[PDB]
Amino acid sequence: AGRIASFLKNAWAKEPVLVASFAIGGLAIILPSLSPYTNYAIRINRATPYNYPVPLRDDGNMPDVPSHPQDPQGPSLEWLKNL
Amino acid sequence: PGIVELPTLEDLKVQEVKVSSSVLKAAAHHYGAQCDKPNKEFMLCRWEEKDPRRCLEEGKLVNQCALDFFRQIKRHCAEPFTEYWTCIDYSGLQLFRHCRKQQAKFDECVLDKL
Amino acid sequence: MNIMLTLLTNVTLASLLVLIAFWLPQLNAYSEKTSPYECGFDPMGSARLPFSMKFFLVAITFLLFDLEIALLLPLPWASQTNNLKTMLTMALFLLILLAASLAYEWTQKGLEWAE
Amino acid sequence: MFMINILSLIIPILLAVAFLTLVERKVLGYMQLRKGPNVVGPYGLLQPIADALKLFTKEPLRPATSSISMFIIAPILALSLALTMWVPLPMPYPLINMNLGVLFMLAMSSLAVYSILWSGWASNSKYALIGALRAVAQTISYEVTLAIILLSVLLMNGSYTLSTLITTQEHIWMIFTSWPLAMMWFISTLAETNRAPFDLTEGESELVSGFNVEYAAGPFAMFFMAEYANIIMMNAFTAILFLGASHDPHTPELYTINFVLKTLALTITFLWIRASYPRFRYDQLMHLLWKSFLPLTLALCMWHISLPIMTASIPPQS
Amino acid sequence: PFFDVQKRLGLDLDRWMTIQSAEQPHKIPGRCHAFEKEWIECAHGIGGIRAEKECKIEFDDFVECLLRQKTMKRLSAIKRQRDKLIKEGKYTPPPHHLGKEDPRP
Amino acid sequence: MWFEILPGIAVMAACLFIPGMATAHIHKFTNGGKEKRVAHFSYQWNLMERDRRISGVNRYHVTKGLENID
Amino acid sequence: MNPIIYTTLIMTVMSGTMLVMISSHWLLIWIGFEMNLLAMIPVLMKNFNPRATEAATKYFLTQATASMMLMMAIIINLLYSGQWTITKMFNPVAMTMMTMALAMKLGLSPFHFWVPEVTQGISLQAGLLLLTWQKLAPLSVLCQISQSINPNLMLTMAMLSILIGGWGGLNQTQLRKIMAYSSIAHMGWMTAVLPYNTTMTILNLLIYITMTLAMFMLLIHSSATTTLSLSHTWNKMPVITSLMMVTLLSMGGLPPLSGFMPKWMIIQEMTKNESIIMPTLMAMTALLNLYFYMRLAYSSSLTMFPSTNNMKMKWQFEHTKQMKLLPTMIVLSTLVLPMTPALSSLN
Amino acid sequence: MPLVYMNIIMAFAIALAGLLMYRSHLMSSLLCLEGMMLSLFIMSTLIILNTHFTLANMMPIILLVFAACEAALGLSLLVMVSNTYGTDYVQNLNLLQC
Amino acid sequence: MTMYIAFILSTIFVIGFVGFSSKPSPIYGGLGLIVSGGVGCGIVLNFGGSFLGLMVFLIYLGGMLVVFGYTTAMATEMYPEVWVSNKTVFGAFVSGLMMEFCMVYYALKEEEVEIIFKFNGLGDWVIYDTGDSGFFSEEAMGIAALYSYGTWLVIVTGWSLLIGVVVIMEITRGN
Ligand SMILES: CCCCCCCCCCCCCCCCCC(=O)OC[C@H](COP(=O)([O-])OCC(O)COP(=O)([O-])OC[C@@H](COC(=O)CCCCCCCCCCCCCCCCC)OC(=O)CCCCCCCCCCCCCCCCC)OC(=O)CCCCCCCCCCCCCCCCC
Ligand SMILES: CCCCCCCCCCCCCCCCC[C@@H](O)O[C@H](CO[C@H](O)CCCCCCCCCCCCCCC)COP(=O)(O)OCC[N+](C)(C)C
Ligand SMILES: CCCCCCCCCCCCCCCCC[C@@H](O)O[C@H](CO[C@H](O)CCCCCCCCCCCCCCC)COP(=O)(O)OCC[N+](C)(C)C
Ligand SMILES: CCCCCCCC/C=C\CCCCCCCC(=O)O[C@H](COC(=O)CCCCCCC/C=C/CCCCCCCC)COP(=O)(O)OCCN
Repeated sequence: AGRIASFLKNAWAKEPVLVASFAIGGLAIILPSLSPYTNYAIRINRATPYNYPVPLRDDGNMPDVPSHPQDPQGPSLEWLKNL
Repeated sequence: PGIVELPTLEDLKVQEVKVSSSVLKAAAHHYGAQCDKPNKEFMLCRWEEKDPRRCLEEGKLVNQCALDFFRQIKRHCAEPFTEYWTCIDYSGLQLFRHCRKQQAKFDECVLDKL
Repeated sequence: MNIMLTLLTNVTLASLLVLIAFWLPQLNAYSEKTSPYECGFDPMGSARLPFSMKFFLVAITFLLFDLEIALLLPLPWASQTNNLKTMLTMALFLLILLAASLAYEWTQKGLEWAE
Repeated sequence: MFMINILSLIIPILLAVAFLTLVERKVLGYMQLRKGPNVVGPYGLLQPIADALKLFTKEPLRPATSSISMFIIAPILALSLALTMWVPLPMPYPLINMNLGVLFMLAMSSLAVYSILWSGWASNSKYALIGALRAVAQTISYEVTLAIILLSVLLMNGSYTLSTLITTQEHIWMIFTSWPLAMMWFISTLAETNRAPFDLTEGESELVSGFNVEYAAGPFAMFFMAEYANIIMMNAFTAILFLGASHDPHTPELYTINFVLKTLALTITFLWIRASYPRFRYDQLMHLLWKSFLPLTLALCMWHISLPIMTASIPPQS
Repeated sequence: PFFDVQKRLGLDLDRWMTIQSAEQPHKIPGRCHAFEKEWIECAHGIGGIRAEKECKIEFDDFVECLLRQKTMKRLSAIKRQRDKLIKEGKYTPPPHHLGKEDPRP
Repeated sequence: MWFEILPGIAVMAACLFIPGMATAHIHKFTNGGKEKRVAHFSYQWNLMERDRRISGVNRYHVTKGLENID
Repeated sequence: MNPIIYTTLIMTVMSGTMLVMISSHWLLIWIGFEMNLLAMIPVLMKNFNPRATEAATKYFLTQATASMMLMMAIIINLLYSGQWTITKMFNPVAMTMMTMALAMKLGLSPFHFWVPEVTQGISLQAGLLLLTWQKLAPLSVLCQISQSINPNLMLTMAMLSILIGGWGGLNQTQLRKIMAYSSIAHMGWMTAVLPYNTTMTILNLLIYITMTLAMFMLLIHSSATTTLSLSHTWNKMPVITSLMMVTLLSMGGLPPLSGFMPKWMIIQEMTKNESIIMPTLMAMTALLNLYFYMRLAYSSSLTMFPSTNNMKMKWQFEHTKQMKLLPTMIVLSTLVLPMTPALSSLN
Repeated sequence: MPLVYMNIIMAFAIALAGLLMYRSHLMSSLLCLEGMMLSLFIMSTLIILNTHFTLANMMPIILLVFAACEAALGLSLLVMVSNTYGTDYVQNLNLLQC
Repeated sequence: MTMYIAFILSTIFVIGFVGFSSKPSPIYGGLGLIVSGGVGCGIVLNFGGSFLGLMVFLIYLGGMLVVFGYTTAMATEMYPEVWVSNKTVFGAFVSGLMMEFCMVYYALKEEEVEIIFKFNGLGDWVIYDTGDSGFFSEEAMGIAALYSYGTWLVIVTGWSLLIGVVVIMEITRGN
């Protein structure tokens, strides 16, 4: 409570570069785990279609699978355009 | 260990789709929307049989459906489409981003024509 | 193929410049003129004698630190993976150990040149 | 027709280097309350031509104690590499389009030091050796920090392709995103180009001529041309990296003019710095790069890795 | 000797990288994915001694895919005969093997 | 001055203009004037080679529109 | 060197060995060898004394050469089969290269020259680690690839190691070189039975390790590195010399001692495979090891050498730091033959 | 095997031979160690690229990393030896015999 | 056989190896290894490995700079040796060149078996893939998968590098 304050004052007076680098590194470590957008990035990386979506053989009991790209079934990217 | 079976040159004959890459990219979205059923049938065949010799007839229907699609575009509004792919062709990366006005003109033609 | 032509062109131009520099002017080379330069007086020893390195430990350390940029250079492509939580943990782990290496060398007086 | 392009890149670069020398003398002179070259041609416009014609008609000297093959190879390597570094630069279109153009510049700049090393060693004189060893120390000082800075900056680009940098900065200059990285990058470019206050290898007051002390006439002229072409090239790279001009695909000359103006501004800043500061000590340069730039660069690298994931700002390319 | 802690703990420290048919990024396949998959499946669980003799067909096909020695031998035997037939002059290769072809999309 | 420095800067600027403008003009001239195609990945190269094959004249730049569909 | 730094270097050496021991991928085995060598070099130089620098340089050059040949064999095997798993080594040229690399790492003849020099140049604690822990990783690799191992090459190197260790030990007055030549002979015994039975290889390794630990700890207890220095120990600690004599007799392989169990177990195995000449030559050659053990026993325990006056002062002081595992190691290295059937627990 | 593979293998053999046949300078042998590493890197990269083994694309980089640790180790030793003799000649390393 | 580019590059690679394997002055030896590194980068580029070739070239440029600096201090040898300065060095260089040319000739027009297997030539272009797809570089994705698949590899590599710093600092301490 009082030792750390004096240490920080002395470090800022003598080695401001080290204080700045340690603060930036600590923020870089901590903040990603507290952010709501970190999930979104993953979702974006999951929405990028690098390879061909191979169609499935319709066995007759596949309701949630679309039959045409414009059919309402399947994943939606509406959350992405509004972002 | 055996002779490799090959199709004859005649079985490999088909009416070619002789449009260029920028022309294909200008019509790519509507083409994927309209000719989806034969395309998906051919891709399911291709990924299930693991052999190009077993899905020639589906590839022929893919070509035929693309010909019908392009036949409809030329018959209804070739002008608006031609201004769109020409603008797309100029870009070295063939970017959708640089031709949004031409794309709008083409989309609004095909919305009421077809 | 284009890059090979570019390299050949650049080297050919430089070599032609050297050849012109050595064949155009009038050369009057004599022993006093070609003697080594040390500010007007003849050199004492050889220039091929051992010349001490006082930063020898930084030079060895640079070898290891240079190999860590090779490990960090594919980071732009690694940000495109679905396992961003695993990826970010590994990227930060490599940079923390890199900084710890520097901290150990710094505190143990490894960055000071020998006297 | 590609040969015509190669020549149209090489010859104008050499002309710009020749006149860069005139510009440096005039800028330094006016900053020192004098005029600089203004007799040989109007406003000294013919002074570089006189300098070149004088240097290529004077006697080239091969030292008696020197190794000839390296002695002659080193200036050739210096000039050829200086000319080669220009081919992937997009202005706005590059002569050579590379997937990893940044890595290409990194590797060729690393190879360029061996010209100074081999020149100093093959001269077989004490001052040349001291200059070559100073080059060794200088590279050790700046290389790791420069690479990590480049990686941190290019985490916003999505690739190592130099033309993508134009698309990345379509709306804002990247210096508004990473000015702490830009400062260290600028200082590292000063160190990498052997420019004052970091010009240790030449060491004029201290080592008389440094690495090329035994060079005369044309070979010395080639070393000088290589150094100034490197000044221009590194400043053009910085201008592309941090101050991205807007590119109209139908009017690329606007981008070309904007980019050239920014490159000239940065080169003039180099000349401005040379007239303002005393020379560093080379161990002090090592300590500056390893005890100040390296920790901050590591921290900022972590920050620039985490920030796009934190804010969902990851760039497109694979 | 080998202490199989990966199998005991189900940890997978390095097994993801042992074969080329094991879950590549973006589902990019190896050049010989089918051959190695067939060879691995055929030899699974029968032991090393049995596999060497009973899965020799699959392994030979896999090695042929890997190094393509028989393919190069066959192509060389084809081109040597073609060279001999042209040198004395009774082959006359077709116009589509000389550059006069009409290419297809 | 000081404006007597400007002539040299103008000469240098004129010299530095030439490479970019020359590259752009040569790209237009050899690419049909519609910009040089960029192939960073094999899909773009495949598109270019298909263009060359269907162009009927072995040039990727020549573009075949909807006048090849009978 | 700082004690924490020493501890972490020892943990890195052990971690490299365990990485070799738990890996199924060849690249991880190579990495384990590299990590082992990297931390091994500073342990050999803990006391500066330029002979240690010489030993460290020789060890580094030998082990780096072996690592390069090992990597080349891995790459050849990968080229001829897209396989990274450690298995029967589909290519025979790769197998020969791998066997030679591992023989260089272990110090089998004729790659044996470095062992006496490095052992003499380092301290006794470093020698203990070098002659016990450093053998685990290469032998664990050889056990795995034993089925594809060419018997003619492996057995040639085994016979050469036994002969050369026996002949070299005869000429030595320095205790560390004696230990090195003993190590070479025991490595040859280990690798002779490897193509036939890896359980016998493991059993020989364990018995050799306990015997070597007992011998090195007894040499550390009495700070002796020469024969004449060891000849003073009867006049200061007779019990240590008595236990040293019994351990030397066991190392000789004389029944009913623990040393005999491996040879007895290897010869028998080789007779089940119709190998008769090979075990007979190996057993007859081991008599050289027995001879130069008996000579040391004569020097230290069975006769009394002259002493010095200052030794009287040493009578007033005790050994301060005690090795807790020394009694167990001595008993295990001598009185364990009646429990031979427990070797079935090693397979 | 194509001619390039045999050229790479011959490069490795020449480097190994260079390492084995010592001249005078220790540094000359460290250079042959580096050359052996370079030959292994090229060989494994060629094999990996040819068979399209995507995951294996990271192993040469790893192979490079431990190449530096081995070089930095060797140079470190070369310093100490030199500090003892003022020369990096391998003739001086003759204090220990067989 | 087409343009013989890959074969020429591999031959220059071998020639550079012969140059530094001759064991002449290290300054010269360093130059031969730099030539080999650049040419090996070219070989890897000719196969689709741009990143790997550039990385190895950069790494070896840095390492050879450190080696040059160390040579000027601890391997100087007042009359340094070039390949023609000594009968042993020239003999080794000529032996390497002759052995490489003999192997190439024996494997080129005929098809000999040297150690492992044989070769007929045919150019290295024969063994390619024909695969046609992709908006990415397969080599780049493989290298980038180190941070998602190669967690264990990253752990061991980072630990080894930290230990390498500690180890070099311990070795040169002296006392
Ligand atoms: C088939 C089944 C059977 C299998 C058999 C397996 C093989 C059997 C044994 C083989 C032969 C063993 C030979 C051992 C040689 C050791 C050399 C030695 O220590 O010197 C001799 C030493 C000489 O003493 P001295 O000269 O009088 O003392 C003066 C000092 O040296 C003066 O030095 P100072 O002043 O610097 O003193 C510092 C001192 C004082 O200590 C301290 O002050 C402590 C300070 C704490 C610092 C903490 C630092 C933490 C940060 C470092 C982190 C490193 C991480 C590394 C991992 C990275 C991973 C990527 O520290 C030491 O003396 C040495 C410390 C030893 C540390 C051990 C580290 C273990 C690492 C384990 C690695 C494996 C992990 C898993 C890996 C998985 C794969 C990745 O005395 C002995 O050791 C006598 C021999 C002892 C042998 C033991 C008998 C064998 C084992 C029997 C127990 C049961 C074994 C079976 C277990 C079964 C599984 C449950
Ligand atoms: C900008 C970059 C590109 C430039 C484009 C042009 C390239 C220019 C070429 C570069 C060389 C420049 C040299 C210019 C001066 C000529 C030097 C030399 O070539 O001439 C003489 C060559 O003559 C020799 O004595 C040999 C002559 C004959 C012996 C062999 C030649 C066989 C050719 C047959 C000729 C007969 C008629 C041929 C008709 C086609 C050598 O005389 P030397 O004194 O040492 O050198 C010093 C020159 N000085 C006097 C001017 C200072
Ligand atoms: C049982 C041992 C515990 C005590 C002994 C410690 C000795 C071991 C050292 C550390 C052990 C960690 C190794 C565990 C293997 C990692 C792989 C596994 O755990 O999953 C990874 C989990 O990794 C996570 O990042 C957490 C583990 C990372 C730990 C941080 C490093 C700390 C290590 C410190 C000790 C090492 C030596 C000292 C260095 C300081 C990634 O999995 P994931 O990506 O989901 O899916 C991959 C499959 N895909 C690609 C097909 C989708
Ligand atoms: C949580 C994340 C941690 C990792 C992220 C950081 C990334 C990289 C940053 C560190 C890189 C390596 C640092 C090396 C440490 C140097 C140690 C050292 O030697 O320090 C002394 C000096 O002593 C110091 O260490 C300086 C002060 C102590 C460290 C700096 C501050 C520590 C943390 C401060 C910031 C904490 C967060 C900010 C709080 C904000 C206030 C509310 C060096 O000075 P000399 O060379 O001896 O000077 C001689 C000439 N006169």
